[PDB]
Amino acid sequence: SQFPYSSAPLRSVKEVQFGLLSPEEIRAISVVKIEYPEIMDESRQRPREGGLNDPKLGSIDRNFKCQTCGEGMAECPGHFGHMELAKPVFHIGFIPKIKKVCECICMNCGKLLLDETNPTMAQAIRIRDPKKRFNAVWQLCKTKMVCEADAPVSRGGCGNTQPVVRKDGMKLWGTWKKSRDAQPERKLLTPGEILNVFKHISPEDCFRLGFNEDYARPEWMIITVLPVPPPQVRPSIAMDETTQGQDDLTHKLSDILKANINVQKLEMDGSPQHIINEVEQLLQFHVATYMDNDIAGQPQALQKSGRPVKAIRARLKGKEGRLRGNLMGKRVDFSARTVISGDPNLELDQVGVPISIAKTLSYPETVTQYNIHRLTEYVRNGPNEHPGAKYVIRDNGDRIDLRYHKRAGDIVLQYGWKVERHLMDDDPVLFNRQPSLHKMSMMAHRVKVMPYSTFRLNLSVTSPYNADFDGDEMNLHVPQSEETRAELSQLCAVPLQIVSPQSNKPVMGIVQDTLCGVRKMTLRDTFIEYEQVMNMLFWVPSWDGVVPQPAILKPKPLWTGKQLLSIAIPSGIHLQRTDGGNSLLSPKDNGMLIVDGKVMFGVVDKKTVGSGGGGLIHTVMREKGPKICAELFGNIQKVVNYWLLHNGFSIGIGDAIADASTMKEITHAISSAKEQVQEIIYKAQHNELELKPGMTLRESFEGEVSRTLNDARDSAGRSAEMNLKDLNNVKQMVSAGSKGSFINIAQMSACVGQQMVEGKRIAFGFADRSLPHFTKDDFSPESKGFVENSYLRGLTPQEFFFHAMAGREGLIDTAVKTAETGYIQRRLVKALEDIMVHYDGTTRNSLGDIIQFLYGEDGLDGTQVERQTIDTIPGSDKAFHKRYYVDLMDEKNSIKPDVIEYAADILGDVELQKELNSEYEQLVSDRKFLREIVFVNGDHNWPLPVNLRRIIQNAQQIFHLDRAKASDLTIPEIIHGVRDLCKKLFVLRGENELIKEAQQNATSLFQCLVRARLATRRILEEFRLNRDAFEWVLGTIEAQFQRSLVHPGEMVGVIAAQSIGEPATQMNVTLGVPRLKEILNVAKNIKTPALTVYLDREIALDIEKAKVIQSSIEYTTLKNVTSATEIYYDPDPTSTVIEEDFDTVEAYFSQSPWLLRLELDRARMLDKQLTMNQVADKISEVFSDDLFVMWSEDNADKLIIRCRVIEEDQMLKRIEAHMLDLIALRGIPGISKVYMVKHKVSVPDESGEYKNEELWALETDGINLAEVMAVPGVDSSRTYSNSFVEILSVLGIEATRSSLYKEILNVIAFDGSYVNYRHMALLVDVMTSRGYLMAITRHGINRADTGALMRCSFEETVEILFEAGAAAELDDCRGVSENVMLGQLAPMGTGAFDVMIDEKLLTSLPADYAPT
Amino acid sequence: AGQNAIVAIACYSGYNQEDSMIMNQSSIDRGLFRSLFFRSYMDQEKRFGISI
Amino acid sequence: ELAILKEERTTTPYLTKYERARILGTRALQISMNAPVLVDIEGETDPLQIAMKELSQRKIPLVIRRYLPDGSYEDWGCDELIVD
Amino acid sequence: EDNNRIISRLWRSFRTVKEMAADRGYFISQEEMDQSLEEFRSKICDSMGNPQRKLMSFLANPTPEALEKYSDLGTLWVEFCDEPSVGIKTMRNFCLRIQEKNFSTGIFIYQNNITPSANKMIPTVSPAIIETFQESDLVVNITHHELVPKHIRLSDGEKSQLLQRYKLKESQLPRIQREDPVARYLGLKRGQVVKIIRRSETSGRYASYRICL
Amino acid sequence: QERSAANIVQVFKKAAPSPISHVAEIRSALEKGSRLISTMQIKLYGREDKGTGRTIKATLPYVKQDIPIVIVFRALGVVPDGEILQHICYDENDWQMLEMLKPCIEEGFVIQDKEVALDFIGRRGSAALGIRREKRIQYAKDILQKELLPHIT
Amino acid sequence: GLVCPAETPEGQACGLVKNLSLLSGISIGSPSEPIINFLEEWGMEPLEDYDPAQHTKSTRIFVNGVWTGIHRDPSMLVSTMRDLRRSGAISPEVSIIRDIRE
RNA sequence: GUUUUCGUUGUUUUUU
Ligand SMILES: [Mg+2]
Ligand SMILES: [Zn+2]
Ligand SMILES: [Zn+2]
Repeated sequence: SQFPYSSAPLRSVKEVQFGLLSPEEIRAISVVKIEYPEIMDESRQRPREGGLNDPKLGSIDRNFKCQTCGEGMAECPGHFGHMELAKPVFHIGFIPKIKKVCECICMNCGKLLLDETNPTMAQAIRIRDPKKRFNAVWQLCKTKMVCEADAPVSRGGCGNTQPVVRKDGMKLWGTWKKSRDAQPERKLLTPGEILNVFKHISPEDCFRLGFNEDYARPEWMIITVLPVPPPQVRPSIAMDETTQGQDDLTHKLSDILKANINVQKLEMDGSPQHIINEVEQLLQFHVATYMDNDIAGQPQALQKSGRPVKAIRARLKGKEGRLRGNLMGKRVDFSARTVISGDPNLELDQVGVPISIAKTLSYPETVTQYNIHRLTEYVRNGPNEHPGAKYVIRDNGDRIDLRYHKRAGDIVLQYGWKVERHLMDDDPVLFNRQPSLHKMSMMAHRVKVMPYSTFRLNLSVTSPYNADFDGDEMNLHVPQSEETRAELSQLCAVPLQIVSPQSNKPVMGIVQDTLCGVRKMTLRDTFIEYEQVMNMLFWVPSWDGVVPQPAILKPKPLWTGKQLLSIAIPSGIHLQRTDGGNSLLSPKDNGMLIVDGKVMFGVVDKKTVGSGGGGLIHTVMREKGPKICAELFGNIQKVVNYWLLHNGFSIGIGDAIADASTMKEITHAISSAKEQVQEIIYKAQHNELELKPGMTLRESFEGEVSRTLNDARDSAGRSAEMNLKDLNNVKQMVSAGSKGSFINIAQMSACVGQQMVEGKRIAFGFADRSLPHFTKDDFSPESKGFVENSYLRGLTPQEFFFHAMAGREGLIDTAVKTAETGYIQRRLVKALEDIMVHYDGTTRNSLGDIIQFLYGEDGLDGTQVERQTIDTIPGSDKAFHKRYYVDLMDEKNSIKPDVIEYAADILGDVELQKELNSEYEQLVSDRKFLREIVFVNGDHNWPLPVNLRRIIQNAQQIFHLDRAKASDLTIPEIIHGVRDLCKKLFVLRGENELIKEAQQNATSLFQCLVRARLATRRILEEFRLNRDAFEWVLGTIEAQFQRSLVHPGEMVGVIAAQSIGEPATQMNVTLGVPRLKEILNVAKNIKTPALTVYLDREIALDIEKAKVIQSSIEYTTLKNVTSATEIYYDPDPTSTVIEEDFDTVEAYFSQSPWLLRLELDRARMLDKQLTMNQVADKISEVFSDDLFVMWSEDNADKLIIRCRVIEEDQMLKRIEAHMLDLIALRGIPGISKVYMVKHKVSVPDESGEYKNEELWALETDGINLAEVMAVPGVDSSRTYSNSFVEILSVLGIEATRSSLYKEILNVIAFDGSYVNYRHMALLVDVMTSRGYLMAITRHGINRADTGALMRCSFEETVEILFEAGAAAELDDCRGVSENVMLGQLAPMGTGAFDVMIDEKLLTSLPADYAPT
Repeated sequence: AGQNAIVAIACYSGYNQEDSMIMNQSSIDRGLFRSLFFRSYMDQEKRFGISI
Repeated sequence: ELAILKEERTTTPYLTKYERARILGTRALQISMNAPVLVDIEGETDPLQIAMKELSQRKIPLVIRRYLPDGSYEDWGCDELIVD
Repeated sequence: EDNNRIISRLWRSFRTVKEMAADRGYFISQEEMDQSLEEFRSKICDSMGNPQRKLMSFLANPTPEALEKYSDLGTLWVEFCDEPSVGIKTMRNFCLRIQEKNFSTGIFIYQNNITPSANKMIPTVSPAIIETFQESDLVVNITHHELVPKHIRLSDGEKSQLLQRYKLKESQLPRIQREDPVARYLGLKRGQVVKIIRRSETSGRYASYRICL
Repeated sequence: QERSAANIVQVFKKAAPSPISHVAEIRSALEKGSRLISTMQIKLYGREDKGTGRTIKATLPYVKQDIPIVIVFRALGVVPDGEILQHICYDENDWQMLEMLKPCIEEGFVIQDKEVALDFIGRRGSAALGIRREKRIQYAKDILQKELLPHIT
Repeated sequence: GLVCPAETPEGQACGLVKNLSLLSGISIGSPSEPIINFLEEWGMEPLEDYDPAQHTKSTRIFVNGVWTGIHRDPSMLVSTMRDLRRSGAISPEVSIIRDIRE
């Protein structure tokens, strides 16, 4: 468009084919022969033609034009030259491949050691991949001792034995094993010989050596000519302003070419052998440095100043190289970055933009018939103020520098011209902060041109950014086309990012001043007078000019906080939440009841006005939309501004102090804890401390004292909290929740408590002491980091240093976690960059292979499901019956005649009875489906679409469903409607049977829930939906469900990546970041190998039999139980002369006299539940009777097993050392220990409800999943291995997917945060959709075989390019990365289609619209 | 390094939120925390040759 | 092999938010290029509101080529693809 | 002791082998699918507990419903190895037994090991197809794990219309490797595609299909 | 710039998947000037019931092999092993350390005099070739003398 | 008490680049030979004398890290060195440490 | 005369 005219049609790149470059084609592109190292022709401009800086290769300055193409930098595309090497050389990334191709063919005949004659080679060549077929060719060539002159029948082979090829220095050497071994004639493999053998290679051979005849060649793999870049690539780069230092590329090219000319001179001159060698190697490492100066084991080419010389390889791999630093990241224009400030009176979706930003940044508005007047006003207004044009763009492309234009206002605008209109108010702009984890960190705000040089924002919009105004720099980006403005307004706006898909919850809420105010406002004894009322009403944007009747009227009209709340609230919003089981009369003003925007009872809190699910913001999201939420934000914010401006709320020291009674309670609590600590000290120091399970004595002491002192701090803090008074702004702060919490008050007022570092206690830093002021082994709290003061009192120097320990611990934790959390995020983003739900609804890759046929198994977006309780799932079967089953014949449990006009028809009818029956057994089937399959143990509330509850209440309040009027609507109406709507739910469209099967799969839970809610019995007995009520209920349910479908084109992979990473950006069992990393690197075994063996029900209610199973699982060798070992040489084979075994061997004996003696621990035997005689028997089996065993008498003082051998000193010790470890006594190997662990497993009740059951189980340390699974009394169908790799090895890929999902689910629940199911389900399925476990490791992701443009861009780009070019691969430009590094429309979302100007609808236009 | 200035604690303007402070304009007009900044640019003649 | 028949179209009968943004931007840019106007204008000087009004009654001459993963595509006229 | 634990291991392995057959549309005498530990001990093992792998080797007819559904299904010869270390001679004897009886499908679950030299001949037992397994992973049915859903091979029409409906490619399905535990459970060779009925938390049931690749 | 003070024993626990168990390190350098002259790290081989005996072979500065410590004691003047213990053993009431240094005596038993020990060191001493046994022993003695405990002498 | 426990750089250099305390002074470097004489003043037992049986519990003495003597009555010598550093004949900065346990 | 012309290596310290 803006470019000068070119007859070349407008097209983009659709495919990229890799491969090597032939020297013939190198000249075919070489625009000029380059042989002169010397660049500047005469040091008087006009650099040397035919040199490295040949102007024919291109022009470098403003006025000069490229002699080749005819244009300068304006259009000069760069042109290439060739420099003929004096001798063929090696390519730095192909020497391993030189060895590869030298391990496959003949050194003379140049052909494969085999052909497709042998089945192995033939099947290898049937592989489509070049590299794989060639490497299998290698793998079968190594199966042959010689380069076969015949069959291992001449194949045209040379027959000479294949040399042993080794990368010997820069070149390679081949140890020819000619006619047991001949003279090893390893020699310099001159590239000429390799060229010869490559030319000998037949096209069929190179094809079966994994190569394309028309493309990348082993011949091309040998360099005969090097490419000389255009001068644009390595221009004169200013070493000092004007003085240009010659480019590193130019330096190296000069060095290489001078070495090449030296080689060219090596022939015609006297060259005594080694001179040629030295000059050739000189040229060789110069060329190598051209590709790579970073040759391993070599002092790199270095500048005379000392710094090393760079190479092309360096600038392509790294953190900010070509791909990273110029392609996937590069600077933009119409972008600004400045301070942020708070604007409480500003709207949420606006940013207060400085006049400087709104002026310098501008949008090109095309001159149209409607904007001609205002655009001309802007042009005439001036370029140095607002609003005004600074450039006016002609429709052909011409521009005018308004500031430098002395006739700035004299630019008459043509329809089709463009005017760079300065950024006005309400201009949508991209809004960016660093870092930006979640997609909610990119938000489109409306520019509000207002003075000051900061970014003025709403308070609420800052919370999702998790930023503040302590000097943060914030980023604004101005769209430059209509498409961009529309995209900003419809897909990136502030209101569009309210709800986090991560925890399917809003991102935003009322915080700070507004939150504390709304706490102070809703209270029952808040009173306002006519004047203040009227003033806020004028302040309230959502006031209709009509003030309602004050609740208080006489003896004086007074108004309450609730009515003021309802004023700011637009009507049509109802909420109701019992709080803490509060009653209907709400004496504490707790609970919650808003009716149509009017609060009945209950004080609004952050649990409802924050980002909590089901909250008021959630409610406006799912009832009214984002615009209404933006309106209510402004309403409450401005009214709170008024009300606090007029009241004010503060903090003081007296607020932070509690009366002396609680102070002394604090003191005595701390003192009592110290006394308990001293008691624990005494017990530990006299071993009176009983050992805790899995917790050693000293560490048990430390940990229990830690628990005690934390209890001290918490008890003191809770006392302080209790003494907080009503006027106390501290408890008012926490109750308001604008900031602070319980532990905060505990530390400030009562006592800080133990400074716990990485979940530990401040140790004795010095020699057995934490400070020189403390003593050796000062186990008392003061010498180990327990704070005995509060922030009010101030802290003693020792414990001040301990709090310094804790603070530095926290800061270092944050600082360290930065970098790893970062690279984790980046690699995860790289992992799943293209998962998108296609218009089919299936989740697939760019290959089309389906990951999941549907989104979240239901094809719903993470904003339309909500926690819903399926009423059927809980409830006593009797209660369930008397809630769901009808009884017409007996009026005792019948429908009451008052509610219906047809009770006489109902009484005694059978058709109605059988209909309600069929519905009842339908509900029973649903009960089975849910309680036994879908939701099994304790939970019945799940994120499902369509808010049925609110729909029912809406119908009730629209059609006045109160009173006991009789029903004009019959039961068959409800039943037919329900059966119809069950079918009306549409997810997967189409006619195939699998389409409707997937439809059923998606709609099963929703139908079951609707039945659990909308059964005829409940309809009539509770809310008796009339004609209009029922019909609109059905219509609204269908509409919401059809609006609840996933939009095809979402980048669900990146969405999942962010939604999982952002949780990890906040933080003994392996959870949190550790377990995350075990998952992500795909460690083959996790750091805590532990198998959750579930004992059988009867053993799960047993302990001692479970203990026996535990001991039979705990692997036992004598190594565990061997108390001591003392080897004798016993003088006599059949007796001894030692008191320790005399009687024992006298009793057992009734060969080599050297003695294999050892002692065993009786206590360790009984703890093992074994005896030493069975140890002797076990040695009898393992070593036969060659080492004649005994068991010494159990009554003897020493449990001795003399395994007499049958000079023998060293061998005796060797056998002793071996059999101290290689005698398996009992237990399951691979299980060092087991734990006796409870499980509160939920089981239903016979009457119909549920109840928990304590079931015992074995937490077997280590992982021998198969063996413990085979152990008797083990739930083989339930036992789990915490290493999902073991699950793949054992159960397969489906079970491994489920196991990985539950691992990550538990990790997410570890901190307590929630993440949406479907995204990390997509994660785990992608981990398993290819049948095995795929890792985020560098090679693991790089082992993929898609377009290399991604894996190379990850890291080690050069190696991936070597592999791809060696395979001459093809990139189809289907990845989004190809789009971004080629700058075209992505195939995602807005680009997931091709919107087209049509003809069928254009024909409907009036004829006047005809193009001329 | 610094000045002794008068501060009160409350939530009066609503602009005090999120690391922001509210200032008395009278003190600023009188010159409270007014300061002087100085920037030194160094320049020199150079020798391209011996006489150039 | 390319166009999925309008009845064979097994994807959503509703316009998508991505399609919303594309259609709005394209139509408003067109009328900004002095293209024919398919609706009326009261004060909507900026073309975006005119395109929005076009989308309101769905009088837009565009058609969406929703690409199927297998390779085929579904052509949906604006006026036939339901508002969402 | 050793004898009884070996007996129980073997009996459970055989039980899950016959579950292999049952899940592959092979009809089985339910009395044998209920060949409990004591009756298996009597029919197969000796008084002290010495088993009889050769007598225990039986042949399984296909269910006729599978016969019309999976057409190619012949009979299934379960035979556990006579000599634990499967030698060249022992493996050859078993393979010639399979070939002479023309056992349509023959599964050879060995005892101690199968040396690769003896595994060389297994592809050369044409026209008979041999499947080689171990007792241990057959002791407990792998697919009977609670979190493991049930899996079924798709016949010609089933897999065919599966591919046609999505307009997918056989290389465009989720993958079940040939050595996947359930793939070995489900006798899955090239192309054989399996329907998997997974529990769905957000929709109740989920259909899935993996190609044996 | 803060740096570690030299001429102090630094015993560290080497990684288990390695032949070395404990590395007794000393940056033995001239105290005056506080400048680096050399350093020495004695590495302990073997495991418990694994890796044979608890042999000790350290790489002296500028030698190309871990030479056993008993051998360098032979080379440094005290050829009998009881002298090596009199230099090491100072709590003679202990038997475990005696039986743990027994494998070191066994491996250094191939060396029974100062001449063979010095030649042993010189062979691996990274010196040039053709130096022959005499100059090899002389260079081994010098490197046992200079750059070995230079802060001592 | 030896360094400031609150002065640290930001993330990349936090914890590192540490400051002194308020009253700190650094040893400018005194000749070690006077210290050698002060130590040998107390009847030092040479390292050659150090024997497993004879010196079963004797005190091994080190200078600047170099092991330069043995003794069996170390209380008197450590007390004299402490009081002498209090006096000034020993450079007042010279560190005297007595590892009684080892 | 519309228009109209600065850069890098390395080093340190930094910024929620
Ligand atoms: Mg910031
Ligand atoms: Zn050009
Ligand atoms: Zn040949």
